[PDB]
Amino acid sequence: VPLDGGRFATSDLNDLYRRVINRNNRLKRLLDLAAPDIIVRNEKRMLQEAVDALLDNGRRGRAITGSNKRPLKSLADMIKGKQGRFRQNLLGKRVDYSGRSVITVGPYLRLHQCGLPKKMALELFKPFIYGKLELRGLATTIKAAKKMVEREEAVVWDILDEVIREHPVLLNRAPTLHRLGIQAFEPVLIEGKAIQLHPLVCAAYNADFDGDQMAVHVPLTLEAQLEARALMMSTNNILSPANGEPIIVPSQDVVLGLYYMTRDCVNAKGEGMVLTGPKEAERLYRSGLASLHARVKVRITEYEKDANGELVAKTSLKDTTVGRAILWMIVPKGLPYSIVNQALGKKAISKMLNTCYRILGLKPTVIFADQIMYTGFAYAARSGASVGIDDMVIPEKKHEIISEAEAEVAEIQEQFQSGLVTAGERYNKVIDIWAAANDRVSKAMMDNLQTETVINRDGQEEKQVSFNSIYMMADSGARGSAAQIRQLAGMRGLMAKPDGSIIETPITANFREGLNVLQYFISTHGARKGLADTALKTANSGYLTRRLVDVA
Amino acid sequence: VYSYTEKKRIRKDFGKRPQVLDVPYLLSIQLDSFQKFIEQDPEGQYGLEAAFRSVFPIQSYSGNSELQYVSYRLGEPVFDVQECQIRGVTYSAPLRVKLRLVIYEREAPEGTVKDIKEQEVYMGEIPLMTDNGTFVINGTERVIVSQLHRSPGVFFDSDKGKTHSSGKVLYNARIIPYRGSWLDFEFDPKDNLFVRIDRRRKLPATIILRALNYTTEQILDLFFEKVIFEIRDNKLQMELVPERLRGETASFDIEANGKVYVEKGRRITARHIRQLEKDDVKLIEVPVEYIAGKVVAKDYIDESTGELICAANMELSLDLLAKLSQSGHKRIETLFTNDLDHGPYISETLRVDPTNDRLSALVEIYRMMRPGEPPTREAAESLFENLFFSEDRYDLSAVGRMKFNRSLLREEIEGSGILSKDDIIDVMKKLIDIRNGKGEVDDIDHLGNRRIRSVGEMAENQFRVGLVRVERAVKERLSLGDLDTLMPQDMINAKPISAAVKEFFGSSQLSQFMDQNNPLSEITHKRRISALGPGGLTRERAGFEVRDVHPTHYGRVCPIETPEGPNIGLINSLSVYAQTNEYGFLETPYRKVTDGVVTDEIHYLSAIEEGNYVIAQANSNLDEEGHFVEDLVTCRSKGESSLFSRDQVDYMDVSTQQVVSVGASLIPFLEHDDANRALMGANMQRQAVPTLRADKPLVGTGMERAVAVDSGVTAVAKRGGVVQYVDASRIVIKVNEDEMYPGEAGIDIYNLTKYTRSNQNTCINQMPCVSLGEPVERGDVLADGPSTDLGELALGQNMRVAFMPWNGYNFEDSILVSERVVQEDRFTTIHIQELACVSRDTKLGPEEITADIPNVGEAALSKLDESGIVYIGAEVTGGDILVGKVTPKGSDVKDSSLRVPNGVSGTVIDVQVFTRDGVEKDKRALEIEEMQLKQAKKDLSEELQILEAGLFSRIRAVLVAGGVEAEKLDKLPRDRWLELGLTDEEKQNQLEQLAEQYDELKHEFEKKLEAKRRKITQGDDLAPGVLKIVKVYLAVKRRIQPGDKMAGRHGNKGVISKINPIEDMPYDENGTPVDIVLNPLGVPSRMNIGQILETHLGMAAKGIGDKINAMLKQQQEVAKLREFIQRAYDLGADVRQKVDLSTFSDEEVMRLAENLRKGMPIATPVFDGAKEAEIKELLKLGDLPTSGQIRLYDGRTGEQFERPVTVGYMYMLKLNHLVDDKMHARSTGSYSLVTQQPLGGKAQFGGQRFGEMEVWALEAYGAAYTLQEMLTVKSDDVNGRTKMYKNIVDGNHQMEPGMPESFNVLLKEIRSLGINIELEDE
DNA sequence: TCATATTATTACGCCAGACAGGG
DNA sequence: CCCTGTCTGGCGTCCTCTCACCTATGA
RNA sequence: AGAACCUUACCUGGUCUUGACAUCCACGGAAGUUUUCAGAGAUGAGAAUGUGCCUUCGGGAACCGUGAGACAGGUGCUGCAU
Repeated sequence: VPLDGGRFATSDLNDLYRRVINRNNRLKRLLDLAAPDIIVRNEKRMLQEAVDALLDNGRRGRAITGSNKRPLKSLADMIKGKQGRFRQNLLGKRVDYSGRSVITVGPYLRLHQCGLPKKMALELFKPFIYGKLELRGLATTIKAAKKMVEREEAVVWDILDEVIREHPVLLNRAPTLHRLGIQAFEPVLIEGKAIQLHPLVCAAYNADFDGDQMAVHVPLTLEAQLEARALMMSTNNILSPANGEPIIVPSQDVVLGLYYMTRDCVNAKGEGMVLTGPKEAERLYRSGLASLHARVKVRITEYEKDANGELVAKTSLKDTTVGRAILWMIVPKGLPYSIVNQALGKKAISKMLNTCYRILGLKPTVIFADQIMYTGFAYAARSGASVGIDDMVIPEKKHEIISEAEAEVAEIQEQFQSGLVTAGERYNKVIDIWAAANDRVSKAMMDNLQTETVINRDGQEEKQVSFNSIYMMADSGARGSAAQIRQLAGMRGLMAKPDGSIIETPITANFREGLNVLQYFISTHGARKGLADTALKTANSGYLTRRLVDVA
Repeated sequence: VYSYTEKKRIRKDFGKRPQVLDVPYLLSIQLDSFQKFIEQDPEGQYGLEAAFRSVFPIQSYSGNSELQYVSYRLGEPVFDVQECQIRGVTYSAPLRVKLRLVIYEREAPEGTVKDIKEQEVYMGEIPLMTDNGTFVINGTERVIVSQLHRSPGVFFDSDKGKTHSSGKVLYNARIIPYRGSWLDFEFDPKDNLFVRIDRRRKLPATIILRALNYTTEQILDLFFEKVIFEIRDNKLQMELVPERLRGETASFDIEANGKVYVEKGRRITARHIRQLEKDDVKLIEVPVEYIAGKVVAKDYIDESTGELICAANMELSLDLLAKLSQSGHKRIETLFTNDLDHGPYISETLRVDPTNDRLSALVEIYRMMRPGEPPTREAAESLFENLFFSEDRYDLSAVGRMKFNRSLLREEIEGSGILSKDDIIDVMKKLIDIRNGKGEVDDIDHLGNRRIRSVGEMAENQFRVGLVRVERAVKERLSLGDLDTLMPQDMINAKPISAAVKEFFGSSQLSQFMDQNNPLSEITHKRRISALGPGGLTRERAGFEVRDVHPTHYGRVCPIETPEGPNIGLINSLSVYAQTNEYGFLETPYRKVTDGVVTDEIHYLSAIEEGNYVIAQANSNLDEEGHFVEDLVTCRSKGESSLFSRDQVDYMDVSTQQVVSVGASLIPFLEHDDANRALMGANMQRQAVPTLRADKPLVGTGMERAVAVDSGVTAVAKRGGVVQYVDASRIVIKVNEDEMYPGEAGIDIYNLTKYTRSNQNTCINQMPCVSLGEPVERGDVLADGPSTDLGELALGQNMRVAFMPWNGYNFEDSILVSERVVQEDRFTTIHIQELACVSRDTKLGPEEITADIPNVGEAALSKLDESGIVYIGAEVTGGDILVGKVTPKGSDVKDSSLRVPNGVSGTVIDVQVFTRDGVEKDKRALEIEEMQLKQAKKDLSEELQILEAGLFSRIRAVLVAGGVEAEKLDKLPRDRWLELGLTDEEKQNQLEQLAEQYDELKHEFEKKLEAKRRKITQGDDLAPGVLKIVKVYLAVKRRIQPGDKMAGRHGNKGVISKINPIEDMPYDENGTPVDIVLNPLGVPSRMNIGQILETHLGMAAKGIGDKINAMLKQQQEVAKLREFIQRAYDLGADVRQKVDLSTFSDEEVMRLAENLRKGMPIATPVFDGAKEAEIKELLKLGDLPTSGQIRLYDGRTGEQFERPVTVGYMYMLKLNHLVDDKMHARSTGSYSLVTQQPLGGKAQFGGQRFGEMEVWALEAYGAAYTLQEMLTVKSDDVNGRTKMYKNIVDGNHQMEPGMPESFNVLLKEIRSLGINIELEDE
């Protein structure tokens, strides 16, 4: 084929075949003419090398080349390699009725449905719309229907909502590693140009929303619609196939909304009042007469199913909070009240959904996963859980710990000037005292964050776990750990140079205090090594998955 | 004092450390390199003169003619840069070289030549550099990126562990020339020394010594010291210097002087060496078992019989001693082969050597280098004497000789370019010393061992390739030269030089397309140091250590600005203050510290000098004298950050920005961010699109000014003065007299580049930021470019941001945006698309440009004229027609008429047409000809008249010393004017002088306008081949929408999720909604805490802005404004700014306060930024709460959010990953040729590659039918897909699968081998 | 335009697999 | 003849987007 | 839906011939304004004023004059070509 212009961009195999035929014609003419021995030996040898270069180029000494120094691609190089026929056109194919766009959240969704734009929906479903238009009788020939959807008149959007309705689509994030990276949804049409994807499902795709893209595929035939609904639907994938752990675990905002909701404080509005049900618990929270965390005797009716498939009601007064009753309005019947009576971090909400799946089955667990996500988003919005510069509380004991460590390294180096100790024992003693001082700084800040709030109730003071914002983001398990909150308040440890050995002078400044120049440069050693490790680790991880699914 | 656009809006500058060295010109690498390449520099170094003095004078092989050189020159470019980008030509210059051919007679080395000839011949065109550091190669604007490669000169590398699988180290030594053959020495685990040349076969290394005319005895003289056995009274005693016994076991009885020194069994200690030196012990009698393992040094022959006793390098036995003792050779020289220190590596290599003399050594080297073809005396000697020893094919440069003498601890640094005997012998000696223990290896990441190539060096190497090809051509033509009938262009040819230099500037791995969407991105693609390219490492192979940051990067390479992905740490970006060494290394400034007092003199160092000295830290507290206020200070000695004394240091860091680059020193509060998020923040900050309304970062670092000036996107004033401000077309600046030349009266007319296409389809546009009649100074800015605001650098815009979860719409990293952001068009960016249409004559006649578009009805002839082509302007979308361009016979007509692509809208801003000389109808082509024709003359006369007006007044102005008669000077109006005599006393010939000016003005204007019409009157200017050349420039205006990507400066990426109404936003109690809601959960994990301090400090900045907006709106007399502005500019600790505000004339306070009512801009520098107490104190100057947190109500429910939230102003950027460039869908369209599967991409309307892991994921489910239609019906099988399309549109979802076509393609490709693959029984 | 037919750089890192060498 | 360095081949992540550039010769 | 002249296309005489009406060049004159004798009048001969928008000055656009032709003109014929 010619490219855009007036010349033909010729393939490499035409060069190979044209050389074999040029040489073969020369050899026939020389055997006609009775050339001497050395001429026809060179001629047959050039034909041998030409045939051997046509079949598998470069297996002989240095491969032939046309333009410019790059070798030209032979038949065996049309078969082998990453870009042969197996790995590039027979195992993986390019696919019609498919689309691709940037994802975004849309938290109003139920977890069996996803948002799909109107422009992509009218392009992916052109033949179904053509068939629907031809059934009604609005048009006649196929051309008329293609002009109608090329113009996009007022009547094809009702046709589109009547071809969408019960027709699943396969959403697919581009590095699909396990089977939960292709899931089938039902479309809900979107004014917009971005796929709205239900948030819980994101933890299956490893999909954040920092610029990600996903592909949509349409199951055309009827068996494929039934496979998308009965095997690949997103309600059907609620447990990861690698183990027994649920994969529709609530990820980050919703566990903060729950951890702020089901908690307590030693005095609030409506401390120790008594409530006749969870409905008036939410009514007291909404009207402005109690607080979301205020300990209260309620009367809840938990249904324990102790018989053989019969739900027995037991009603009692639990000493609980307001938020635990409001969250009890969403729990299905069979679970006991003690699943919400605690503080509900992330491990606790994961085993809440797991006990709901083991007891009440699939359909209450799907609808209860949605109600968890809705109430987590709503009370995280009502929480106003910001992050400030004052939330990262510096330990008051931090500077004296650093000065005691500086006195200790001064003692060790004064022994080093007088030669009492060895050099390796000096390096070991310095790394040991900076590890001990690091642990003491972490314990100072961790006490100063985990119990900083000290509020009185009707008299003398009484302490409790803190409502500091970074501490709830750490204790809830939403985002953060001990190490990250340690590096934002306490000293950020002893960073290591790329030699593999540690550096004897640590980074005594956290991020709330400023790092100076040398400390940031040592930090950049430690972080450049991590980025290089991930960006080179991913190739071995993918090649390991390939070898494993081809031995299986 | 300040300049006049500095007093417009002076940014509140935190920062305690006084800067001593201002920032160098940020494009100096590119400009200094290319100014070195083209410059007339006598003494030859470096440049084009080095190329001509290497290649010339050419003399042929005794052909008695010798073409020599005189001088070169570069003429004017025929196309200036703008019309060069428009047309598509290179931006080049013709290289006029004077060449002087002299031709000899017979027998004239000394005789005078018989004839000369000389001419200014023309070879090539070299592409000049634009004033901003760019090229224009073929219409497009490209940048050569500076390479980072291994220096020439010896390197002693180890490879300690991986080979031999036994933990035994090797030690190789590579002599890397700048041009020529590579010579490597290397041990092997048998402890033998091996040479290899150009990574070829392995020769035992002493053969190269035997190739340098060294006998075996001379080699053993070099690499071994002699132990002397004297034949004496009995048992052949030994000279013993006591150094040789260090650390060995006493095998025999060590006694002398009648005294037993050391007995057998104990090892010899250094106290025993002191005993032997104090007792003066040299000669001791040895047993016969001591010599029975040693090796002879030189040869010995039996004197009377006349034959050989033993060859050199022969081990000794007792009967050999009975041979040599009875002959009469009294001295025996043995080789001291210490097992600890002085190993016998050369001697065992000589035992491996199959050669004996020089000639067989050269024959074996020639059989190594060029195999098959025979090894004769002349051929092998010419090979080996031109491998390393001739000036043509082997040349360590000056850098190579400096590194080569420095790594061998030589004294000198300048020497000859070739090697010698002594250099190869010294490399072998240092390698042996490293094996013995003394001296150590070199590392390759050490930036003293790592040179930079730049534009001038790379273009000079390519130009030298072209010159050696043209000298082989000149040697060709001259021996076939007949004289005198040729002049020097039948010999020389302009083709190979131009071919080579356009090969490099067009298709190389470093001459690459400029990332141009941003002033930052231009100025940080020009400052780029790539490890890749020719002669360097590759992306997909290496490695771990070359991708990692080494302690010599401090102040030379940015540690944190490197692109994430497949090439991390290969594409390093250069630091802010780092220049380039004379040899090409990276030297960075330091402040010389003689004693306690840190001196303000600067001094540049590279990494092979930074190790020796002790260099302080940038922020170490020194007060009022330079004395370090502590008695101990953190420094770094040899790449090790350690704490040293007050008075030991020799250098200090210059300024605290100097570690990082110009991409990541624009991030305020860098020191509070993590390193990873600073990397992601700088790499995204390169990617910002220019918004429609540029908006001044409230929290900047003060480096915005230098980046926005030094990248040439703003129209910086060349000569200061006032202004005339016609400006609709050009800024016209009248020049003050001190900066103004005596002749060339002169006023500067700046060209503003209005709406045009960038390289990334963004819009580069300049707008004047000075009014009419306003003073400007030299170096001041006049026109704000893209993403600039009054000379600062405004990539994104500053918006009110709340940190809270808001109903899930900002879940992972999403961002929830009000409607006030999209109503104000405060991200509505402008994109420009160039679309070409050509009507080439493929076949069956030429194609045609006519509106008479076929089949298609009264839906073709619409946005066009009666003669075809889009009629300009208009609200064109997708599926429209721009250029009717269709042929007959292609009832056989078709529609190739270039239309508008699917999904885009826009306005036709410009239509260019340099078409096939004929595009015209009956007259538009010549209709506009007269328009431009009359235009030229008009301005030509106008300009003359403009100067004439100024000159006429000037005539009268000077008319005072020679006729001031006001009533006797207003005679003729447009006729003459001055008519008075003068004589002498004072020179008033001024009238005569100005008379010539006007006289020459009119005389030159005619000629100027004479060529104007000549140029005007023309078909059009372009190349041949292509016929119909119609380029149409659309300009889409994209706003913002759910799905775009925004980001701050700290690494906080986001896809804007919901575009809320104004009402539903979280409003504080004052009533203002917040603009953008981010998510707090990103902040504890991604440890980029700097965005919060930017949020609080931007809140304080707009607090001052709201306070000034109240004091100026509710208008107060300027005393209260200058008092509040003075309080705002004093504010807190000891800073550098304060202000001199009472000298702003009671109006420059008000113009400043007009430019501050949107918020007071604050410079928070990079590592010496604003502390937290100053943020709190500035939040107390404004009336804002000290915590940074305001209680916010909810727009939905009207009720307060508990636990007050953070609101502030973050500077958020819109990155050019827009969602309606990514949205794509395909049902059915076109496919490829070879395969039956769909095409790929978006510009090709193609479908999604359902790859391999998705097939494994469908196999993981039970999706057997979904996969079957996913690879047979939807993709490949042609009968299956046509039956499926008809089955769908009938209303029958059922597939008739069949076999994929690409599998039958597989069968024919396998079967086209000798392979019979089939398909068996039914 | 229409047949004529191939030369003057090196700088991955294991990891199997086959091969001449020698105690 | 069983260990053995040494040499030769054969791997090295998926998906996507933007741009430019394409054999010499020749009576 | 209006013939004294005009209208008017008809008759009688007196006259004009690139023309009463247009476009085009060439080159003579700014257009126009006023007034005189002969003649039925058409026309054929005189005296007064003006030079505006712009010129490396071979000159121009409005408005008269002359010659060349290209053309104008025709209420001339065919309503049985329309």
